[PDB]
Amino acid sequence: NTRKSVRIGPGQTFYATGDIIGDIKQAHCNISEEKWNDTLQKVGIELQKHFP
Amino acid sequence: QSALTQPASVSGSPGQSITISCTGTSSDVGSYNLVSWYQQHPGKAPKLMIYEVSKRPSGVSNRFSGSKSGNTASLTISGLQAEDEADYYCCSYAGSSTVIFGGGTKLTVL
Amino acid sequence: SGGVEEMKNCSFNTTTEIRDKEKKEYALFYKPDIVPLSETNNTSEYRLINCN
Amino acid sequence: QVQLVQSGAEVKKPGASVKVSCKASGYTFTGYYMHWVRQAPGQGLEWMGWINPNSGGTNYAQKFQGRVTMTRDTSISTAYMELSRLRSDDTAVYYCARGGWIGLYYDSSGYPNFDYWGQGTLVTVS
Ligand SMILES: *[C@@H]1O[C@H](CO)[C@@H](O[C@@H]2O[C@H](CO)[C@@H](O[C@@H]3O[C@H](CO[C@H]4O[C@H](CO[C@H]5O[C@H](CO)[C@@H](O)[C@H](O)[C@@H]5O)[C@@H](O)[C@H](O[C@H]5O[C@H](CO)[C@@H](O)[C@H](O)[C@@H]5O)[C@@H]4O)[C@@H](O)[C@H](O[C@H]4O[C@H](CO)[C@@H](O)[C@H](O)[C@@H]4O[C@H]4O[C@H](CO)[C@@H](O)[C@H](O)[C@@H]4O)[C@@H]3O)[C@H](O)[C@H]2NC(C)=O)[C@H](O)[C@H]1NC(C)=O
Ligand SMILES: *[C@@H]1O[C@H](CO)[C@@H](O[C@@H]2O[C@H](CO)[C@@H](O[C@@H]3O[C@H](CO)[C@@H](O)[C@H](O)[C@@H]3O)[C@H](O)[C@H]2NC(C)=O)[C@H](O)[C@H]1NC(C)=O
Ligand SMILES: *[C@@H]1O[C@H](CO)[C@@H](O[C@@H]2O[C@H](CO)[C@@H](O)[C@H](O)[C@H]2NC(C)=O)[C@H](O)[C@H]1NC(C)=O
Ligand SMILES: *[C@@H]1O[C@H](CO)[C@@H](O)[C@H](O)[C@H]1NC(C)=O
Repeated sequence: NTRKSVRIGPGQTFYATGDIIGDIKQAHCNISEEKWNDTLQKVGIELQKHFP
Repeated sequence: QSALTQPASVSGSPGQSITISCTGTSSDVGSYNLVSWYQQHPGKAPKLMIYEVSKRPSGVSNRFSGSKSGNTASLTISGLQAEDEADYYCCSYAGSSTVIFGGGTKLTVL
Repeated sequence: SGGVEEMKNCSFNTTTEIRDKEKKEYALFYKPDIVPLSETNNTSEYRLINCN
Repeated sequence: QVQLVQSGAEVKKPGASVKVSCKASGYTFTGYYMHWVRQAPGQGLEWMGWINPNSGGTNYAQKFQGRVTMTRDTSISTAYMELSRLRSDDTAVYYCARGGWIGLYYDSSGYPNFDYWGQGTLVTVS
């Protein structure tokens, strides 16, 4: 939701998490599949130059 | 954040197109494109006509069409018959997981 | 709302702008920020992870 | 196929509480949202807050907070409503409807895509 503002001391402000509006969902990160696969395969074919 | 602004009623002769519209608040309709249209027959449960501003559901004739322009949202029907004796309702997202409906447009055939 | 499962509520008391008086406040801290103070078997005396 | 059945018509006194049930059959009940609406006779429909039958999460609309509680039960697969402190205009017809898909990665709460409905419950007060 928001930066709920708690006041501490003579003028110090501490910002925290207030409510949550909406439902709860998970935090994800998305990578494309085939781009990752052939980039990984290119690293593989460039890594067999050192290991025979 | 009251109900969406909707006309009172419209009258339509059979066999001609008619357009009905809602207007609202830019924070509700003018930002999110999650606008749907429902219709009601007197006595039974309502039935859905459109999901998005224009993306067709299943089990419905290819006759309704929806459009969104800024604040305004509109439904056009073409070649209307007497089987559409229903009243129409807007349905919109509003933020904070709240849904705002509309007033209602009674449709009378001739 | 009874179904978050990653963030706790964690109400506490704190010093206001007057250092004599204290007030009751709340937040929503994330779960890895928080460790239990094991002075008993009660799972309600939680604390912040940086406090030692 | 699919069914959304509810209880029969009820009459009540003001200041009481009313319980409305909505049972879903024919599909996996814990995989979709449920939104409820209320229609006074003569005027239009009116939204009420949704329910998440997986984790029991609740959100309610404005001018309803405090006097409505919404629960679910996955063993009988039925959503319950307890509404206390009735008032004179609450003589109405109550519907339950199926919402969007529980996506686990995107917020599909307020998506206004109601496909299947119940038969309606008549609640009268005097
Ligand atoms: C990061 O990446 C991740 C990658 O996963 C992203 O997450 C993904 O985000 C998208 C958002 O667009 C989600 O898409 C949504 O998926 C749902 C679920 O669809 C599946 O289930 C359908 C139900 O059928 C099953 O379930 C019943 C339950 O009992 C069983 O009995 C059945 O046997 C089935 O098992 C099923 O119909 C779906 O199949 C359809 O899609 C596939 C695609 O591969 C086609 O081949 C099929 O032919 C078929 O068309 C699928 O298996 C969808 O339902 C959502 O679509 C609805 O919502 C849209 C937006 O609201 C709307 O525009 C659509 O038209 C559609 O509308 C529906 O609305 C109502 C919902 O009930 C109904 O009226 C009706 O069903 C109607 O169809 C949507 O597409 C992904 O699920 C999600 N991935 C995961 C794993 O969760 C993430 O977004 C990325 N992050 C970003 C971009 O930031
Ligand atoms: C994600 O969370 C934020 C939390 O702030 C939501 O923002 C809030 O959205 C509501 C919409 O109902 C805003 O209310 C409106 O405020 C304007 C202010 O002029 C008022 O004119 C309207 O009548 C209405 O009350 C609210 O202000 C806004 N919060 C802030 C700080 O601006 C946001 O909507 C959430 N996202 C989604 C997709 O729901
Ligand atoms: C300060 O507190 C932290 C939090 O409890 C301590 O970290 C734990 O220490 C125990 C004992 O060694 C380990 O078994 C745990 O795995 C540690 N982590 C957690 C998350 O509990 C830490 O030891 C404390 N003392 C210091 C830093 O001197
Ligand atoms: C915090 O302070 C309030 C008032 O000063 C007091 O009632 C309460 O017992 C304190 N402790 C906790 C854990 O809330």
